[PDB]
Amino acid sequence: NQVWNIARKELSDGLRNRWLLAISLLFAVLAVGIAWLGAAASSIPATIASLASLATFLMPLIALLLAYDAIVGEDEGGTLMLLLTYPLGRGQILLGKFVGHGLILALAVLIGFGCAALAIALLVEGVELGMLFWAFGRFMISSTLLGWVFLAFAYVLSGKVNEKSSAAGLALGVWFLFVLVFDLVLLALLVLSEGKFNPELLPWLLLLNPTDIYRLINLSGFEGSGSAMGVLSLGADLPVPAAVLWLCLLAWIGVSLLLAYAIFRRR
Amino acid sequence: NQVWNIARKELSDGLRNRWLLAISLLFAVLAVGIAWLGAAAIPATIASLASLATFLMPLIALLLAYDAIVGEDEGGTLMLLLTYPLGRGQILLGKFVGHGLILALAVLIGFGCAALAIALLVEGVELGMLFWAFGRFMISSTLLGWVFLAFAYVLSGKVNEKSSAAGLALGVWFLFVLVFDLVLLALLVLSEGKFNPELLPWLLLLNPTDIYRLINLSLPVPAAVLWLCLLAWIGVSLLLAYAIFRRR
Amino acid sequence: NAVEIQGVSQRYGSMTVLHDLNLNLGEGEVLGLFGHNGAGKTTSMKLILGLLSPSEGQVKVLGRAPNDPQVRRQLGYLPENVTFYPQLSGRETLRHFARLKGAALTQVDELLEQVGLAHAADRRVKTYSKGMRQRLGLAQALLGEPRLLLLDEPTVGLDPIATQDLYLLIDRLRQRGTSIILCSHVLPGVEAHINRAAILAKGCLQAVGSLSQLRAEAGLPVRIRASGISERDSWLQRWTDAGHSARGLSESSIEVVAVNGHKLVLLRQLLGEGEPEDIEIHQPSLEDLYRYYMERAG
Amino acid sequence: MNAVEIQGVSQRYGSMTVLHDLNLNLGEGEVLGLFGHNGAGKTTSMKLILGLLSPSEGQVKVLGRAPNDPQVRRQLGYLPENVTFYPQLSGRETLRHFARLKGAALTQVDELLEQVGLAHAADRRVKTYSKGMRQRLGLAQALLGEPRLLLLDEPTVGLDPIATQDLYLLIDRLRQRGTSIILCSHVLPGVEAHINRAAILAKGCLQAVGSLSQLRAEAGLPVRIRASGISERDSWLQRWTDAGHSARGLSESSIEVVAVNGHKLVLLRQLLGEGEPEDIEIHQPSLEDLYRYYMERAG
Amino acid sequence: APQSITTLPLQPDGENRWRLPAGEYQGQFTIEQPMQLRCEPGAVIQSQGQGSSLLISAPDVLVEGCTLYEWGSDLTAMDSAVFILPAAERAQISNNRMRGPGFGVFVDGTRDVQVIGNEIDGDAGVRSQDRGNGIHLFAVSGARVLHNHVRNARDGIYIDTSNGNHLEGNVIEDVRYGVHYMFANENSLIDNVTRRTRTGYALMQSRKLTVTGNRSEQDQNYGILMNYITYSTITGNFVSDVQRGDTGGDSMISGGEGKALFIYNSLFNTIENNHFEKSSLGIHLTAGSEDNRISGNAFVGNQQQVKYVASRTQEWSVDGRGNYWSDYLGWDRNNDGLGDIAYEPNDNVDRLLWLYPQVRLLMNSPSIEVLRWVQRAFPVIKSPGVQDSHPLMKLPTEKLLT
Ligand SMILES: [Mg+2]
Repeated sequence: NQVWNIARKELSDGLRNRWLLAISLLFAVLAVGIAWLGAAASSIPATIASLASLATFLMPLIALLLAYDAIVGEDEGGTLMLLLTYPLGRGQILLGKFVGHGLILALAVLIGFGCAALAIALLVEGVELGMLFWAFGRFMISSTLLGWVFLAFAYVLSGKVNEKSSAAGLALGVWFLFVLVFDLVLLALLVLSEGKFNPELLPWLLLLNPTDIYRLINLSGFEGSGSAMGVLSLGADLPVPAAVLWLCLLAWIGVSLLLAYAIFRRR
Repeated sequence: NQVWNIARKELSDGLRNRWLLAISLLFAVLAVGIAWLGAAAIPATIASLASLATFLMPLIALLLAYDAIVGEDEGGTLMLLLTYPLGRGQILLGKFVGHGLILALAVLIGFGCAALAIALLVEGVELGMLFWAFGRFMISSTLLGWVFLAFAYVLSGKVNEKSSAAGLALGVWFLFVLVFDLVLLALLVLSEGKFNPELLPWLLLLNPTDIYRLINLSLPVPAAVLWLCLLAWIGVSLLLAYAIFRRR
Repeated sequence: NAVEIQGVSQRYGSMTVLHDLNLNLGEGEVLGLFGHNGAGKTTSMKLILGLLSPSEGQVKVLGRAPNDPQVRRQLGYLPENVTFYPQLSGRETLRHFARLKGAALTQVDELLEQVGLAHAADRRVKTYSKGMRQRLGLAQALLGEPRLLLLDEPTVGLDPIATQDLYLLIDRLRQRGTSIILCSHVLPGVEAHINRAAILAKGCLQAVGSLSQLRAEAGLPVRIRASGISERDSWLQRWTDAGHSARGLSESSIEVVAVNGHKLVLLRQLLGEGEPEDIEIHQPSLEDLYRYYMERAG
Repeated sequence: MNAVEIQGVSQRYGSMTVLHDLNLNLGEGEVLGLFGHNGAGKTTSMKLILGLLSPSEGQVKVLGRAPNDPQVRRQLGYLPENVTFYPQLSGRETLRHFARLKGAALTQVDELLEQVGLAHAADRRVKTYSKGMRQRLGLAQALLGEPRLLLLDEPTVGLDPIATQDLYLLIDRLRQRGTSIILCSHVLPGVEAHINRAAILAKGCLQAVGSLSQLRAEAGLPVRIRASGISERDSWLQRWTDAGHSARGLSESSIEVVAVNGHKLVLLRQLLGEGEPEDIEIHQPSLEDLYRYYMERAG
Repeated sequence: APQSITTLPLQPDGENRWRLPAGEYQGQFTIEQPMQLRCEPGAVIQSQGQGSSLLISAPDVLVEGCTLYEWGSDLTAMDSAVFILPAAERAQISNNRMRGPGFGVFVDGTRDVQVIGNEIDGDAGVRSQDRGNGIHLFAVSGARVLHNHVRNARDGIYIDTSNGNHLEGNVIEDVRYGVHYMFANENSLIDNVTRRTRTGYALMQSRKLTVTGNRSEQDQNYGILMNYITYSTITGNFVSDVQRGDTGGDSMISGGEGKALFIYNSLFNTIENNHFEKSSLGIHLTAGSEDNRISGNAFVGNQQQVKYVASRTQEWSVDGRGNYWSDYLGWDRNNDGLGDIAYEPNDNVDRLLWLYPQVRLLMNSPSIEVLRWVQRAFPVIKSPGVQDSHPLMKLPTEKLLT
């Protein structure tokens, strides 16, 4: 298939990016360090909310470092106009780049949360291996989905621009807006209104931010204290169950990938 | 003098940089937004403004001048400019004048609207103390920016490609702002038997971000030693940049 | 009959940037498109590749549709400037393009030696020169026996030993039966290797045909210059007897502007009486023919 | 008054000598072409004429002075290859910047913007310029002041053949005034009508220097006589084989003769005496074929 | 040393009730008989500067309306103004003016003594080390000291081992200590005002006592100092603007930066509804004093709210209702009085400053501003502190500012 033949390139091109392997080893040496501090203090709801905050800062960062120059990095490099004269479509050199960069994020977090689990089962004596495999299995198949959102965000902001220097400004703008501005805009809207703006609409604004849907999935069972949540204490007021929160994370992929394909179809 | 004829280029080229004007606007809003929450909610707000200009004035200086030498070598104009009646000293010092007056203006839009938000929202601020504490603030924020300007000329002349210049410009910003003081705290809270804490006021002089805060927080040395140590960080690193630029 | 463009008048933005070009290309010829870098030449280049839709007209590449996958395995496109993938190697870039076009993987090791790039194989493309990337750009164009090359300036940034060897590689493929289109701007030198030129200007295809036809359909003076002649005083007049102006520009740079209507009587005068030193029948080159047809259009 | 007197230089980097015993003498109004590979044979000899390097075992005398004087570089244009100027600056402000550095008057900026054909795209950014549009800007700074030496390193890359012929028409207007220039090019067909004397040089040494009439006379290269239907191809193929010239047996009605141009005075007498000359083309061995010979003469 | 009968008292009523007319007197005086003597307002009983001026040795003596001047200063021989013997049970000392360099009211061994409404101006020139006590109480059970005005004495109202007694509504200005407590088990004090004092309330080793409604305006370096108090009740105290300074002698306390409340080894006590305002430290909690009911206070305007140099967690909310904090940047979605997120008053970098004072040079650094945000993002590095779930949104002490 042609979707795999161009996925095999990006799997062998993203792994030679030295800027990726710096901040993917930084994801590995911090997830061991958080899980070691979570082992010496024993607690359990504090080492889950800190790992989910660690992957909030880094799994959008590895996704936007990969794919900000996926379309516009090939357009000004000349090899995009060449690729359309090969037996391909615009839907195959985008979904193929999504499969190729998606297996890197599926491997950058299997390295990261894989050694984080081995720094718990070999550190915390008498831990429940069934509870460890289930909690860190929920971390693996949902930090990819957060990574695949910002991967699909980067194809939107690469097809729209026509210069790679302006794509790096938008990819830094999307990383700043969704991670640590929307968490601060929602905080400043709650502080300055003292919680009396809207008592029913404000928990639904967490679904307009995929880093907040990511944090609400992993903090489902291990709630614990309220200050470990912070802004995410609004998530107890959400009447939706846990299964739709998986589906709103997949809908953030599929809407922002069909938008990524409709932009690229009129490139 | 041809040190000014190449300085008028860098004013006209630096003020049209889209990356600089985004950060310099973000520097001027946050200097108002700290002054908004420090007057309605003056040494308490000039210390929080010092922590702001320690974050962004190294970042503004490294965004201007990381591609000053190696960005011209990749563009080919550096090889063209040496065949003109121009020494290698006048290109570097003329870029330092041209990039220097940009962030000497970026603190006048940065703190010119921050001191306006203090002098018009306290109503009795006693502005004779304001124009000497902010006059010492705008001068010392330019000299901090001129260090990281001269730091950017050192790493630009050493590298051969524009991609590895930004990899070093990010590394100097991490090391001199928030890695040197984190290893100062780790030398305190983890070592106490072989770390004299009286020695630590002299190691604050090895960091131009640290000397920047010490002349906005007024200590075994006087004030005048710290002004002559901040200017020594400019004059050594510019002489180091001139020694690197003569070996291309 | 490889490329049969008929009646195409491409409109975009209601501007009509191409108009009514009837460009039939034979099955062994080497055509040359010689417009500017504006919307006349590069629009007709995108029509043959199939990545543009011909409004009001039909483009038939190899007897079929231009965007079919069965004919797009038989094309080869060398673009203008392709800094390909700086972190990939030389073999892995060409094996990537071999998997996409359906070519056999045994062609990659015998194309990195056919093009002079076996010393730089398994080395990264960031360590390549501009000429070495044009060598790599040619290597994916000859991938899997293409029946239609389409080279858009293949000899820029390239040494003249490799440039002369590239046109011999072009002349090997012309005898094999593969039509080549040379969209170029390095017009001195390309006139020895093309079969038919196609000068298009302001959208309208002005002139097409071989080099013998473009000199026949356009009266141009042959420019004989004899630098370093033995005798010069009688050579100002003995050629001017049939209306050929003995115009000079230096101490001895007499560029006699002839009329191309009296070629019998000047050579029987020269070889019947008097010994020559260096006769120079200088045909009207591709710069002078292009400067006539572009001037005729405006 | 020779402009460039490269007098026995020997430039080395470490132990390797990248340029050995180069001995050039460019005249006062000659246009010389430094032809060769992109390695250290040609691109270091271009830098010794500039003030960029120093002769490790010789001396260069550009315009009768040392190459690093400020009086030399005020009358020395240099267009480099693959140049990309400051993209946020405008086209007029880039020339107004370069006129202030060379000491040229600011009234020469608008003359040279009209002269290279950049009047319409002036006051627009360099980022919205083409490749050939930047070559017009890079040529325009080389003509600043009154230059007496130009080093046009690849001037016609990405330029249209009207603008390419506009550039060489500006060269013959310039070299009549007395500005002796230097080409460092690779498009060898086309430059040969304007190169006064070629300077084909190998990896290390200097292979050949002199005019095109001296290179064709010294290097014995065969003339490329092409015809189309004089009398008949098959009746004319036998004649050059007894006279010692190669007659290629092409397909139909075409006579390609590779003659050795030592006998071509009398070889054309029998060709004229039996038929009409109505379509002939005698081509001298070009600079593309001469450079291929001198690379095989050493290497 | 004469007696009270050696004066000229005119009897108004015949139930051992006397009335001294206006006019000065001289020397010490001694009451040996139960005489309920009153005085005219011009009765300036001025001693010569030695001895206890009005010694009382008889039970049930209602001293009223006197004006005492210039008694002794021998603190070792305890030259008081009003000396009250242990046999002088149920003495009433009502509405008196005192000016002299020794003890104002020295009582010892007494029961049900009443020291009401007096004005005791201590000294002006002595260095607050030999001025003598204002109202000294030495092991009295039943006493009622109410609404006096002690100024410029040494350590204010000193109380030593006195069990059951009330201190209601008395104003204490410019003294060393405001109210001193030494082993006074099961005591009580209501609505007292202490102004400009080098320690507002000394609570040393006294259990089971009630400290309610008291005010401390602009005192120095210690607002309410509690040492080893158990089963107490701290309800409604208003501690305002404890500025820095020094006591000048540094005998039993040290110099401080200004602490509105300093809890030293107090195990069980209810600290509710208080108001700690505009000091440098709102509350200092030592490591030995843990697990006591601290809920409902108002920590407004303090430069640092809690100082807690420990790593043990300390919940500060009984029955789900917490304290009002001025820097609490929280919201209230479900419209109750409580906030929705918990409030940690201390970071990890706020306790490195207490452990190591050289971090004060690094306190303006961006790395410290990074480390304040890393704790808010990564709660594994947050040391277990002095948080309270459900803090208050509004001021609970809306009445204490009047
Ligand atoms: Mg609530």
